This record gives sequence, C-alpha cells and structure tokens, in this order.
Amino acid sequence: MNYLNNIRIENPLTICYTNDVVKNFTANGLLSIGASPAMSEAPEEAEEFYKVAQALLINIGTLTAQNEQDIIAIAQTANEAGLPIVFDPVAVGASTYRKQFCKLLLKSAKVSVIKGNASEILALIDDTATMKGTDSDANLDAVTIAKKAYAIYKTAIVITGKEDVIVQGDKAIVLANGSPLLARVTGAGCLLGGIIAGFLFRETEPDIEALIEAVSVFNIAAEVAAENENCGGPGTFSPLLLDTLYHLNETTYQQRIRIQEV
Amino acid sequence: MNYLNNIRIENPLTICYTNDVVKNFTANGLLSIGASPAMSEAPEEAEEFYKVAQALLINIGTLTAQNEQDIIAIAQTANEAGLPIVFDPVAVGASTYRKQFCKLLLKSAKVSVIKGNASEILALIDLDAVTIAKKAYAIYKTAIVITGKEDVIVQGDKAIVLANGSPLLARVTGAGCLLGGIIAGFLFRETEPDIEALIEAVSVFNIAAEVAAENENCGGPGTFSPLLLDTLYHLNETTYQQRIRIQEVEENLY
Amino acid sequence: MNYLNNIRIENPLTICYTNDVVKNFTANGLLSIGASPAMSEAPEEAEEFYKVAQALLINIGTLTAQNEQDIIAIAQTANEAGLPIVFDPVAVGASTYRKQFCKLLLKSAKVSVIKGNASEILALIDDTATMKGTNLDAVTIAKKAYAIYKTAIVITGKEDVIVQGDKAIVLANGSPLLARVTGAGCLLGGIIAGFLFRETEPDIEALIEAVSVFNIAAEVAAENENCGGPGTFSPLLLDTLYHLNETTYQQRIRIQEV
Repeated sequence: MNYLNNIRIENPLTICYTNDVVKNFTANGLLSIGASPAMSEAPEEAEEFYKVAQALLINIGTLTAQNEQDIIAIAQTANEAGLPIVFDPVAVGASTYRKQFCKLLLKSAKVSVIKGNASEILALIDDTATMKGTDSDANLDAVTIAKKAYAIYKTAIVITGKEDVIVQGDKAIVLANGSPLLARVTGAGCLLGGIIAGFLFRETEPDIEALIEAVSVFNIAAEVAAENENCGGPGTFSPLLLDTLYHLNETTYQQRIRIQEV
Repeated sequence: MNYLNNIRIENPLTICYTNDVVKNFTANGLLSIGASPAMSEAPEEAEEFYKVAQALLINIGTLTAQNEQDIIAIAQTANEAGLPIVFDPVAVGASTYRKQFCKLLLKSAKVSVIKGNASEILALIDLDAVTIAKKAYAIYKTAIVITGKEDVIVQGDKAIVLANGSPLLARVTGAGCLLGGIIAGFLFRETEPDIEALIEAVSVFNIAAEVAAENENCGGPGTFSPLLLDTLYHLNETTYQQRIRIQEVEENLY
Repeated sequence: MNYLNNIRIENPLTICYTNDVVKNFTANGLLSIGASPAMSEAPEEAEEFYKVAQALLINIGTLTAQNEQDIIAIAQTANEAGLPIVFDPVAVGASTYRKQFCKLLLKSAKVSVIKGNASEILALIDDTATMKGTNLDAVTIAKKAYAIYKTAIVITGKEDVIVQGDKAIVLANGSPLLARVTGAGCLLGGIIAGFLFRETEPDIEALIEAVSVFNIAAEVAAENENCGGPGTFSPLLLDTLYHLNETTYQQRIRIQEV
C-alpha cells in the first residue's frame, strides 16, 4: 500500500463537485483514509483552491441547468491549473440530456480518469445505449468496453461491477474484491470516484498502480467491513466501512487483494 | 407482505425530488427495501426518466425560488406520462410562501397520494386525523395519508387507522420524509393505488422502526438509524404478521 | 446543565442555513439534544419563520453565487426580527471569494456569535485591515476579533476559546475522532444556536455549556466499547448527546478563565 501511506501522511486536498445524495458520505470516506476533502462548487474560488489541490472529482448524479455552466468552467480551470480530473458520468445512459452534457464536457476538457459501471461507459462510446440509474447486466465484456473507451478518450478507464476493470496505457486489469452490501449503500460508487481522486497526487496521467490501489483499498475495506460480526445489514455496514478504511493495514491488504492481468 | 416481496424482486425505479436534509437517507431507505432510487431534478430529463419509472416523490422540505418552477414542470410531465406522484407538503402550515405553492401545485397537477401530519393536511384544506383525512379526500379525490401517534389512510370508500412504530422515529430527521419515499416505492405505476398497498407501505416502515428500536444495540437516535435500515432490509412475513396493528371504516360517499 | 435541560423541555425552533455536506448531521445533532431544527433557505418565508424561532445558524461551507444574496437578505431579516445569528465563516482564509463575502456580511448585519478555527478567525481580522501594529495564539486572536466585531467569538481547536464581553475562557474537552467526522464543527455551530433562546447578546455561560456538552459527549462516545473508529463514532455521538446527564457533565467539564 504505497499510495495509501502517502495519503495518510500528506493529507491531500481533494476537491469534490459531486451530487447531492453523496456529499457527506464522500467527505467521510476521504477523511477516513486521511485525505482532506473540500466540496467547493463556486467557479469564483476554483483558481485559488485548485493551485494547492491534488485532484478534482466531477460527478453528475444530480445534474441540472444550474450545474452545466459551472461544471464546464471548473473543468477548464482544472486543465489550466494542471489539476487532474476524475469524472463520473452517472446514469449517462438514462437520458439524452446526460449524454449531450457528457459529450460537451469530454469535448471541452481533458480528464484523467473516467469511472462508471458498464452501461455508463458503453453509453459514452455508443449513444444508442440505454439504462435506468443501474447497469444493464451481462454487459458484453467490461474489458472490451473499457478498451474501446480507452482508444477513443486516451484516458484511464475504470469500470465497476461484480469484478472491476481498469485500463491505462497498454495494460488492462481485472480486480475481484468487495461485497454485495456495497450495492445497497447509496454513496458507494460515487464515493469510489472520490477515493480514486484521493490517490492521484496531481498526476494528470496516473500510474495504473495508483488506480489499482484506490479500487482495492476500497473493495477490501468493504469485504472486511461486511464480515464484521456487528454488520447486520446495509445500515450498519456503512459506519463499519468507514472504520475499516481508517484502520486498513498492509497485512490485510496483501492477504486479500485479488488481481489479474488481461 | 404481498407488495414488499415484489419490490425486492422487481427493483422499481422510484424518482425522488426531495429536500436537501433527507436525500441520502431516503435513497438508502429505498435501497434497503429493494427499490431503485433516482434523485433526478432536471426537467430536461423528466420525460425519459418518467417513461420507465414506477413513481415520483415530490417533497417540499427545502422549497426555494429555484425549485418552484421546476417542480410544477415535472409534476405536469409526470401526469402526461401517467407516472404516480406522492406529495409531501412539508411544513405547509408554517408560511404563506408554502401554502401558496402547495395550492398552485395541486391546482396544476393531479397527485396520487398526499402525505403529511395532521396540521399539514389541515392547513391544506384550511386533532381528529380521521375527519381531516376524509375532508381532504373529498376535496382532492386523492389518497390521503396522515402520520401521527396513530396513522390514518383514506382511499376511495375506506378509512383506516394504524397503530405501529417508535418514539425514536421522531428524533431522526429523515423519518417521515423517508416514509414518503417508501410509499412511492409501493405504487408500481398505479395512479390510483390500492389501499392495501398504502397500508403495507406504512406498516412495513413502522414495524421496522418498532423492531429496530428493540434491538439490543440500539442506544439512542444515532444507532437507531442504521438499525432501521438493517431491519427494513431483513423484514420478513412472520415479523410483519406478528406485529401489524389495524382499525377500520367501510363505504363512504361522494 | 441549566441550558440543556431547557432545550429538552422547550424544544427551541432553530433555523439552519448551512452547507450541503452537513445538513442532515446538523439536523440530527439538534434533534438529539431536544431542539427543533428547520433548514429553511427561502428569503420569502424568513419573516414568518423568524418571528417564532430562537436562533439562526449561517454556515458558508458551500457558498455559491446562488447563496450570496439570499444569505445577506435573511441576515437582515433576522436583525429586524431580533433573531440571534450564529455565523460560521468556513474556510474564509482559502479564497478571496470567501473573504469578500464574509466582509460584506459582517458589514451588513450584526451577528451574535462568530465561530471558527484559529486560521479562519485570523483571516477574518487580517482582511479587515484594522489590526495596525499586529505566532498568534487563539486567545489573542479571539480578543482581537471581539474588539473588532463586539460579538461573542468561539475559536475551536485542541483547546477551545470563548470570548464574550469582558471574559475569556479556555475549554479542554473532546476527542480527536471529532476531527475525522465531516459534520463536527459545522454541527457545533448549530448546537450553539440551539442554546441561545433568542438572546442577541448571549450569556457566556450558555456558550460554555453548548461547547462543553458537545465536547463531553464526543469524549464519552469515543470511550464507548462499540466505538471502533470514525464511522461508528458518529451514531454514538448522537446517542450520547441524547442521554447526556448532569452527573457526567459535572464530572468531566475542564474549564479555565483567561
């Protein structure tokens, strides 16, 4: 756990422009691993915040007309500042509104990681694709979709699912950690977007190892939290997830990581 | 527990336009009973979302000028789509601002359930929850749920009084704003819902609250909230049937 | 615990205009001590809400162009209604945008408590450009701020500082786990509001009791045998606030004058 040690020591300022359902959970997840979250949404303070920040998360869960301009503006401010952007195109497949916005954003700014479930990333690369908010199952290959998305955007792609897929540069990786209770907790993937941002340390082209570690730290903590004897369900799980992220050590991480290339 | 089994299996898409204090808790309550919550607030996507959704919740807890037009617009889009609306007129009696807005909304769109406490519903129409709920039903021709010590439901020609739940619910900020969401989860795209679905929504919620508050690890309103979510997640037919408490009136008028 | 008993009995309507990360936790914190929170943000209902309310919290954690005017308007409405205001200038030192806004607000309205950490309050007074002839500890900063604003100052930190009228106090309760929970200080702003009972110039004893209740509850929660970290801490903090009694309070309070 190279990068996590550095997060706990350096306390990286991690800006989050995220959706209204998950702000509190995202901030508590970041605080638990030692990062310094800031949910700054005013374009007027983006320049000064971004100079000293290590990453920015943009998550469009609750996109409205009031957000659209601000989001484009702060993405551009981030590019000018060399601040890496993690982008979560939540439920992009569910509306033509979200598809058009995501297209505009990816034409207006370079992002450093694109993270979503299989249907979300599919809808990005194929605008006839369709979803609810959740992901169509049996999607074709998360691996094939991630590789196609990488070729199009030349940006690291993370596809979450039963198993998680990461594509960066010439490598593709499949990870197989976590718990089913994660899917019954509303912040989870939106929180993962924030955690990934916490691992970037101002690298606009992040090392795949940093992404692998972000996802594995999150999923291993979930795994362990769900095994706790006081985990009685999705309610009690969530405080335990945060405890487990706080205490996670090298030994547990190395014992539990499940990873495979190509 | 006819309806709850179906929610767990079908995973109904349940749109929530609700207040900024309760969004997270409402989404988690829904997820715990197997629904699929989506807090979509842009009128620009309402048409597409609503076509495939099973209900919409409108809760005005944190109503501001920025919400007013959007809410009226999406309620109209829900009506055009045949998507049932649950309406929570939060604190409508506390300001003329809310009274005027609720009036405009109910003049602009047909809703499928109106839910509040007694003084909220009273303030809508202008202690005795049953009478108030009947009066409100006559005016709006829409199912009324009034929450209180005992809960009242009026739909079509029936009125019912329910007596489940816990005092700790009143010391948790999401509770009733969550109940609005849960009820939306039980609608399955019926614009005129069966009273049995509303009875089940309310009883599931209150029975889970009862059982959560009896848990040995419940030490107060803090620990009660996670346990409430656990208990909604696990709630079974046996516990439901053992604990439900009802009282009742048939054949009312027009 | 004079004031806390009265909160549990009287159930004071406490209006919170606070940031989007902490609304729910602030409402639950207020509910747990017996207060009645209302997160009303429309200027259009402020006059009616404020007539019957006991305090207003204003916390600028997620300040945007859409908040600025509304916040100035409601502060003015609060002044006209005699409703006391607790003001949390979150991260004011981090941008010119926040510095200018906090200035505008404090030129536009009289607040009843100003709460922040040392570097927030220091940035407030450094930007007033009044401190001719001015390392600095919290006590000195709080006194400098009091002289400028003539308004109770609470500075949170390792030890907490309160300055009201001619007294300064240093408190030493709490837990490090508080710093690892995102609502905490923003919640303390709301708890302090809950203790004001419509006093625009609150007695320092009320402010002492607000802060000590909060920090003593945090202390006890963190000792609980089911507290395994910042996650489980938060629900136990709410439980502890709900059950906190006179005996625990008197046993644990740690307080020193100037």
